[PDB]
Amino acid sequence: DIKMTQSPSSMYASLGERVTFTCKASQDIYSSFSWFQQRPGKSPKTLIYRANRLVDGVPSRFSGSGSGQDYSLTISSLEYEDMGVYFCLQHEEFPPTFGGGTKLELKRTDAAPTVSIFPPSSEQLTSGGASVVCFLNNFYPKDINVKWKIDGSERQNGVLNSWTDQDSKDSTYSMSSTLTLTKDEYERHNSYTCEATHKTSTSPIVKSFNRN
Amino acid sequence: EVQLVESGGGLMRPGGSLKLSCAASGFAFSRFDMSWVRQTPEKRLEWVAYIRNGADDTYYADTEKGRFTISRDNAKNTLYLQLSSLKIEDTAMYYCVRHSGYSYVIDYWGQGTSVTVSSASTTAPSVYPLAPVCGGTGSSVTLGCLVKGYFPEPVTLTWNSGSLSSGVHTFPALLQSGLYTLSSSVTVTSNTWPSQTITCNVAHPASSTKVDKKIEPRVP
Ligand code: NI
Ligand code: NI
Repeated sequence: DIKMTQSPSSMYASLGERVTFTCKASQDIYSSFSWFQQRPGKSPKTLIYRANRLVDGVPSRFSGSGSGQDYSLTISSLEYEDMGVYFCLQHEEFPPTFGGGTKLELKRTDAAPTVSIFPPSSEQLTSGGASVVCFLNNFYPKDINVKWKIDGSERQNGVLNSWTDQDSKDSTYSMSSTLTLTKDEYERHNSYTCEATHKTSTSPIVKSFNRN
Repeated sequence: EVQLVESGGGLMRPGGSLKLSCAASGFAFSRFDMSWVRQTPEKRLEWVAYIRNGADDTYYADTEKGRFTISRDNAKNTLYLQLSSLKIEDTAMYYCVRHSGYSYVIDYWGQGTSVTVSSASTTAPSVYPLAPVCGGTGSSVTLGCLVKGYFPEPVTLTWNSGSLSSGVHTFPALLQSGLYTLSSSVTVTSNTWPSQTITCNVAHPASSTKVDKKIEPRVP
């Protein structure tokens, strides 16, 4: 099949800014080319067809150009609803092939996380397990490190870290870190600590509790 | 008002079979060519199958004998995709798409139907409330819900039956030793909890599990 190479793979952009995605085909596709938008949590929507024609209802700030092997999508004045993943498609030859997608996200000012720690619930301890949970809320940018300490010693085995996508209201990220132990192991120690390191400060944010 | 609505997806063991349907409405179904397209868990989009007005003029991306069969019933305004000899890598969201004219250009997409090919058994989640640490001080309070040990995806989770949506963050499910774990946090002002009840609502349709878990302060 014809290969479609889309760039960049992701980018951050400010509101009102001009943004351009490119796509390169492995052979001439004679403008049998379309762009699609996939907003978070939804199915794709066709934006453009024939390289440069706008689908009805799509605002005029979108525009496509190109020919031969090289095609471009330009968003002239970025708006909040333009975030999501953009895909190119050639349909000159069967099977049609999609590009790998460009993820468009919102650039904003740096923000430190708000950190909360949760001991295992009494219901979980009845079952024989014990999860300690750390929530890191409302930070930017996305990169962040979490360190768990049990009675002062670092523990990395059994940690599960999950980030949200970019917040639709304030463009921050959040992440959940879950340390899963056996009940027997949880009861062998007393103090549990979640330490978050983020570029907004050289000192980590620390939350702890003691089993008492 | 063009509408394409897929169904038929679910969990299936490798080697099994699954028939997907696409109910169309709002246009003269019998005059448009149709395709199926799938999106993998890595979010890659890929063509599957294509059919014209005729029942024999079908085209497949992979034509390995008897693995994909696209068909259509013009009297029922329905499109079908028969999946056979399923492989793990057939796991994806399958989309019904309508061709605009005689070419391969697409206009409308369906909502998708999720297919999971796995050897694992369906498993109900355990739902655990996350209350703050014994103590209690600040302008707001953060509560949590931990949903652990289920299969397959998805679970849905709301707070107070949807009426509490501000300050909510739900963290995507992650596979941990064959089973999924998900969590959610909600932040509200300190004067509203625990004076007002806050409840985690968790639904896992594949196991029919529905749990409404009240968050209550820790004791002592
Ligand atoms: Ni190829
Ligand atoms: Ni938020």
